[PDB]
Amino acid sequence: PLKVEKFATANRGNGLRAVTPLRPGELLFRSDPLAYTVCKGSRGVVCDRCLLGKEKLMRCSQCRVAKYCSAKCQKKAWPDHKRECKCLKSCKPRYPPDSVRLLGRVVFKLMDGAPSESEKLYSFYDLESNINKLTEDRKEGLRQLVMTFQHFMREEIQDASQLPPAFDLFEAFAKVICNSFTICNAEMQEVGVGLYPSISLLNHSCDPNCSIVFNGPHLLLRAVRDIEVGEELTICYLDMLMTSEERRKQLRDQYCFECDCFRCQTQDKDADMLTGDEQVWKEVQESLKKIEELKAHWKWEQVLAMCQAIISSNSERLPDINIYQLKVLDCAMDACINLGLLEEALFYGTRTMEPYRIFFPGSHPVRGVQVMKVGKLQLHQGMFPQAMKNLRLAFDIMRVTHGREHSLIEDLILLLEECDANIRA
Ligand SMILES: O=C(Nc1ccccc1)OC[C@@H](CN1CCCCC1)OC(=O)Nc1ccccc1
Ligand SMILES: C[S@@+](CC[C@H](N)C(=O)[O-])C[C@H]1O[C@@H](n2cnc3c(N)ncnc32)[C@H](O)[C@@H]1O
Ligand SMILES: [Zn+2]
Ligand SMILES: [Zn+2]
Ligand SMILES: [Zn+2]
Repeated sequence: PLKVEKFATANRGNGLRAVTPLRPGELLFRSDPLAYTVCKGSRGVVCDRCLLGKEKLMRCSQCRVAKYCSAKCQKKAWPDHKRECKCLKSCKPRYPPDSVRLLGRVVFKLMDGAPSESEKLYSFYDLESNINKLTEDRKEGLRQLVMTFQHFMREEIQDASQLPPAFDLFEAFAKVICNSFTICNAEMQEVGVGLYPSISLLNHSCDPNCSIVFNGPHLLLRAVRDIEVGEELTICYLDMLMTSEERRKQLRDQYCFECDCFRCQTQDKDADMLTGDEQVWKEVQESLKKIEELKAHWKWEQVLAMCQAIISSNSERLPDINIYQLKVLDCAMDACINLGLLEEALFYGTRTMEPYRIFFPGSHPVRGVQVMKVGKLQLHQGMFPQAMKNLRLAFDIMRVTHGREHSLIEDLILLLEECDANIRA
């Protein structure tokens, strides 16, 4: 009972196409991960199982690496965790890269788990490796990952008899490179990485007709515009706040392809993204390397101090449509929200609104969430007509990008009903 099918494309490998016309908001596929793990920066901040941020988390007894919010989460995680637990115990004080911990979970799921529904349309065995396009530099990095894997997993995997038949570690890490999904929480904070082999049939577009969203580790795939019969389904692999040049480099380095899409041919939005003084935004782009690192580790006080030094600098400033200024405004808004500084969060949040409209066209889940945050801030401060306007805009977007199957849509409906009741009274 599916509206999509695998097919062989003319020049981008296998892909997914619609077998019937699709309309905005239509759910096309949903999947738990084949395997997933919390990311470096969120380890110890979010529960290893449900990926939610809780202040009280309990370490697993044996390895004291995995953390859980509840007995329920520890129990539901134990099948995925039992064999890596001894390895993490084996390997402390060292912690292995996310990709190595992820592939460990793949190998254990394929060795010990029932066939996974995440592989319904496409399996880990099927995934693109791009090995004949990897540079010598990439291949050397892959060889280091293999040896790191062999080290980390020695307590549980000694020889090939404990790997799937004809399982090649080098090809396996090559697949992880170009098929890994970044798992975001409801607030669009990156909290994990996973493999979803059926979803990995989707080729990329800088102007996609589909979008994915995460509800915990669970993934929803939705159409975000009208799609004709037989049309290829695409998602955007990349953050929207990137120039065509930046997209080219990342698509080359990680995915081994050159994008022929119409936005890349025309450098669509590049000029407006880079307005302001070049010397100023080069420095902000540098500072953002540390700001985003701090944010990935949830160090909100330090994020905020670094952002304020830019937003309210004594030296030259950038227009809010400059993508690097815009990223700074967004980091500062999220830090204020997490620190309970709601007046400041709203000031930064409202400044992001018009640039987000430009740079996230149509229905994009990231703009839907940003608008909902600004609406919620306005609601908590008693600005009801303005909050209502933004909450309704968020719903117009998120009914398409998130849908009834995403728990966040229920929370938005509650905010809509509360803010409406405040206006009616
Ligand atoms: O209150 C805040 N932050 C917050 C506060 C004021 C203004 C803007 C944001 O976080 C609480 C957290 C816990 N939920 C409490 C209510 C239902 C159960 C879960 O959910 C969220 O609101 N996050 C969220 C996610 C996406 C978009 C907007 C907000
Ligand atoms: C997640 S996989 C998508 C499915 C892939 N086509 C396959 O056959 O398995 C990502 C890989 O698909 C290819 N690809 C994805 N989007 C592309 C595009 N827009 N143009 C050319 N190749 C693309 C690249 O090889 C990339 O590394
Ligand atoms: Zn949990
Ligand atoms: Zn453990
Ligand atoms: Zn493109």
